[PDB]
Amino acid sequence: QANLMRLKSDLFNRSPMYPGPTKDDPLTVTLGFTLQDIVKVDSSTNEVDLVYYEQQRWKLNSLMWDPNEYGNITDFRTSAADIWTPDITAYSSTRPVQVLSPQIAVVTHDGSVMFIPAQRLSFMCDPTGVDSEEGVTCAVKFGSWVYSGFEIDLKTDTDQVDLSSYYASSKYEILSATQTRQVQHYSCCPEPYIDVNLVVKFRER
Amino acid sequence: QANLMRLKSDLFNRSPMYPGPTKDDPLTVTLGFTLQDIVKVDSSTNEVDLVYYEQQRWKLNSLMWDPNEYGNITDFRTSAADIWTPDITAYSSTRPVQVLSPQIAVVTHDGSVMFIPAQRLSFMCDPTGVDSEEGVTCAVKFGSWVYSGFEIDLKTDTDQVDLSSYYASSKYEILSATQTRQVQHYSCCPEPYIDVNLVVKFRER
Amino acid sequence: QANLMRLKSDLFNRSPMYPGPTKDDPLTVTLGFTLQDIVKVDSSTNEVDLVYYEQQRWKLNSLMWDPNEYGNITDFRTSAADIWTPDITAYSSTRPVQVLSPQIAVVTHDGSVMFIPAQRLSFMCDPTGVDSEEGVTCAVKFGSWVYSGFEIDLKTDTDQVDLSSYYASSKYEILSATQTRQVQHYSCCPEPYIDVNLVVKFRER
Amino acid sequence: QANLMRLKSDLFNRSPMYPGPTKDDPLTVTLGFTLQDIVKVDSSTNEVDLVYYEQQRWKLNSLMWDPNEYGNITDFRTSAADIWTPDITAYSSTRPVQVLSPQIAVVTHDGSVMFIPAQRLSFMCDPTGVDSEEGVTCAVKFGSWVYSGFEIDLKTDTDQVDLSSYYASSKYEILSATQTRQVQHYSCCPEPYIDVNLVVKFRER
Amino acid sequence: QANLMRLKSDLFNRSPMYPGPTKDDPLTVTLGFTLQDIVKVDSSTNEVDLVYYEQQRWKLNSLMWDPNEYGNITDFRTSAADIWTPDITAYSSTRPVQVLSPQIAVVTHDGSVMFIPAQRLSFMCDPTGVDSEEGVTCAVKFGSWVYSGFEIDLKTDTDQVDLSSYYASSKYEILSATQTRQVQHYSCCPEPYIDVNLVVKFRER
Ligand SMILES: O=C(O[C@H]1C[C@H]2CC[C@@H](C1)N2)c1ccccc1
Ligand SMILES: O=C(O[C@H]1C[C@H]2CC[C@@H](C1)N2)c1ccccc1
Ligand SMILES: O=C(O[C@H]1C[C@H]2CC[C@@H](C1)N2)c1ccccc1
Ligand SMILES: O=C(O[C@H]1C[C@H]2CC[C@@H](C1)N2)c1ccccc1
Ligand SMILES: O=C(O[C@H]1C[C@H]2CC[C@@H](C1)N2)c1ccccc1
Ligand SMILES: [Cl-]
Ligand SMILES: [Cl-]
Ligand SMILES: [Cl-]
Ligand SMILES: [Cl-]
Ligand SMILES: [Cl-]
Ligand SMILES: [Cl-]
Repeated sequence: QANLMRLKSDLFNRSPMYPGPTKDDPLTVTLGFTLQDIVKVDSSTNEVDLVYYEQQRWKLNSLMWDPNEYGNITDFRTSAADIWTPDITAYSSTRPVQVLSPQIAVVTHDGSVMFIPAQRLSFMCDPTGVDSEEGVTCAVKFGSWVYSGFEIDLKTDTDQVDLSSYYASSKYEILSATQTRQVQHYSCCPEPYIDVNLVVKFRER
Repeated sequence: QANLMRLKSDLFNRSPMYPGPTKDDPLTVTLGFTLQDIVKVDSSTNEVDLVYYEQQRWKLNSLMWDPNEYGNITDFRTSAADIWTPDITAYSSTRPVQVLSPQIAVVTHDGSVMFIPAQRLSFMCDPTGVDSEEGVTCAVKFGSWVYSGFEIDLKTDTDQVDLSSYYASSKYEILSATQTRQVQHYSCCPEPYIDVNLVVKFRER
Repeated sequence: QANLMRLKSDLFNRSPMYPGPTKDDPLTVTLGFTLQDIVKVDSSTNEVDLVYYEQQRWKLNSLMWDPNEYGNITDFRTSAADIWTPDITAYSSTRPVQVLSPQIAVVTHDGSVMFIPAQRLSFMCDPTGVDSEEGVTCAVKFGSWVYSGFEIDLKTDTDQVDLSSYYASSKYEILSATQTRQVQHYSCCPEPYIDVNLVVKFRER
Repeated sequence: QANLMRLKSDLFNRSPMYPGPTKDDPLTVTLGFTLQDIVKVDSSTNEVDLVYYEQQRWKLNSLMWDPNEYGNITDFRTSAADIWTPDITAYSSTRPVQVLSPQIAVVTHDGSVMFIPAQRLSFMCDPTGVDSEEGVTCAVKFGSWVYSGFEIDLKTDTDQVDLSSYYASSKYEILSATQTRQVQHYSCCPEPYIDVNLVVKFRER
Repeated sequence: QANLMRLKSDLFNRSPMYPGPTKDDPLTVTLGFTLQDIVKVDSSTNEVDLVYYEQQRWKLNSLMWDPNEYGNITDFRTSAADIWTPDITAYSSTRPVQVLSPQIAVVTHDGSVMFIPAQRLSFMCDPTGVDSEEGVTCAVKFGSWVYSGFEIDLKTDTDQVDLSSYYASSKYEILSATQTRQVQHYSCCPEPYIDVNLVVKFRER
């Protein structure tokens, strides 16, 4: 019990906190989605609501430690306030994201951080033709708001979204769901900005 | 009056706070539900609202004390911010939980903590056939979001939900309410996670 | 001006804060209600909204002072964060209470504290027969959530609710409003709990 | 640039903050109202919503300074957190006030403070006869909740509300708007309380 | 990594924070708008909702640094709390602005700051004749609430609003969108106040 207390004190209280990634010291964030439900569809304003949980995984050299020196400790859970977290944002959002999970992450001895946030997102989607047998398709882009491609890079373990936890008695059934990596070029800035496209094809009843 | 002041100072201000349970030092939480009302039912989005107060108790060796040394003090009330609390979360939730009770807990000399939070939860539930004499059945699982089975375990004193405080003039009548223990395996993670399944069978009038 | 500054410094900054009442050192809280309006009535969910301001006074030996020593100061206003406040809660609520007044209280040299919070409460009430000449009757109980009868007692100066500030052009007119002290017994615990039952008889127009 | 930095440091960081007005050291707050819009009218609950920006100015001897000593500085803008602010509250409110302007005030060398908060208030108002050519009249009171007349007093520069900034294409047209001072006597307390009565006469179309 | 840490410590922790612009030391803030969607239109209350992200850039002599002294660092990302930000406010707003982007800005060695906040604003707009081929026109002014013309001056790089990121399948199509600089004279104050008028002409389908 005392060994875990001194590990946290040596990592956070002793050393100064991480000031984000540089173009000289970049970072790579692994992502992945778990779709749970398509709760609401509004035809009069063209905005659809989703319930899901995202995967936020990365590695830091500052968070590395030897388990033998701290009594065979391999990993530990800590508050999200104690460590740095990436600024992944949904671009086509209409209303601010509602958090449905605690703000805790888990760190491993190799310096790898794991954070899984539960969310309710309202985004821009035209649902014309949801009643037909063919269905309707909608998409949303996720990525850093401030960091470019030279500071933060995104990767996906699989291109298929996990639907094993999707709500059986939902008002809308999923036909296809994919998570694919993209490289954007905005008119504002010459620097490219990497993102992940969440594409969902759904139909009524 | 001075004896209670020095007990709190010796426990919190002197000793460092608990860093959560480890696989070497696990914890067991006792969970219990008191259903008060089924306030709203939405057919167009399949989401139902419940009013209830949950029961959560655990024991810690750090919170133990001798009553004779502190002037025969057996127990005391303290703010939830002063102590560690488990991360019990509802999985099938659609919107964030609303707290309806103060953030206070009561600690005993044996190191046992008692916390009773009042909540209003909106979760995924298809209410097709609530008007019928047979009624409709719905469920929701509660458990830790970050800690696995090796770190946190759950237990229930009884499998029957307390309906002695249920609202008499409610729009819906309860037919059966049960709180049963479960051990889950998710597609994400090899570690098994323990939860409590709340199952309610209700009907109109 | 300097005399009021040193009085607050001697009471709060010098002495440690009150750790709540004990079974050896109990407290008695005086409670009052001033009904202002019955703003909303929902028939589909059986929940009613009230606008009112509650009265709460209690005395503490720690907050006592001599006026002659601090330049004839009899009383002073201070933030609710600087002092201890009772955990009075409404039991039959469906949604969290909305505060409509500042978080300030007034303390007197005898150690008596005065706190008057303005609130908007939505509680459980069946409004069937509000349109009739007879009207409809509803009740809500206010009491401590954590402290038992041996720790906190409740008393009322009068059993008649103050309706002198009730809204004249309201959609609902009051026929009778009473505040009475009652002792509850919960199956959970052997300790009895005290509350104040707010009973209101109202009619449409 | 350095002169403004040392002025703020000498006033706030050096001297202790103002503990509010006393019966020995009173304060007078000048109030004003600029009506912008009557956005919503609810007939089923008798509650009307207004968009406006309130004016409040007071003087403090502690905030006085010599401009020649600090490089000809006459005034400066500062956060509302850095200084004391009066507890002006709307009495007939139904839901909490929404702030629509930044929390900044401007202080002058004579110790005079200027604060202009933009608000959206929902208050008690019966709108029966708004569709009539005569229109409907409603009123709301503003004043201190805790300090009485002997501590804080209120005054108005003019009795006519500023409608020069009122929304032209609004659903409701103003017929008359006045701001008048009052002295209210409460049964609770011996000290009388001062307020300002905002009376508005409006009609539909 | 250590070079970026000592740069932030030398700029913020060592030197006192900027106390805003003076009439002796004024500031010029460049403003821009990127319209994304016209999500909702309410005819019963005359209030329209927009989704967009604002551009704001200014320069400060205090935030200047030599890149060679800190290991060739040209720029860095930092929290909006660490630096001063202008008080740009929408005047015709009906409800508080919702933030849809992280609170981070990017500072360059020349002392130039870049801040891009994503927002959802509800403002006063009469939508009578949106169904017609001609459409309907609406405007909203943006500018400082406390600082005048002598302290803060606003400028625009172009008078044409960026519609390259506007939602294709929106319920309303844009006919014209312009951002123009204005100098307003209010009845309250002899001081002139500068704003940017955002004028949008839109039609249904
Ligand atoms: O930096 C900018 O926008 C940032 C980068 C990318 C593009 C949008 C979002 C936030 N991610 C910017 C700078 C000047 C003008 C417009 C946008
Ligand atoms: O750890 C994860 O999710 C946690 C554990 C369990 C499962 C959901 C909830 C939160 N409780 C995770 C790890 C990789 C991918 C997806 C989820
Ligand atoms: O202590 C408990 O509930 C408290 C005391 C009383 C009864 C409700 C409310 C909060 N006031 C409790 C403890 C275990 C199981 C059930 C209730
Ligand atoms: O102090 C009180 O109410 C305050 C003063 C005035 C009246 C209402 C509002 C708040 N302004 C009080 C004290 C005991 C009993 C009733 C009211
Ligand atoms: O200073 C004032 O209002 C400020 C300046 C401008 C005008 C509105 C908004 C906020 N910007 C004021 C001062 C006395 C009476 C009314 C308004
Ligand atoms: Cl949390
Ligand atoms: Cl609380
Ligand atoms: Cl407050
Ligand atoms: Cl602010
Ligand atoms: Cl943020
Ligand atoms: Cl208009």
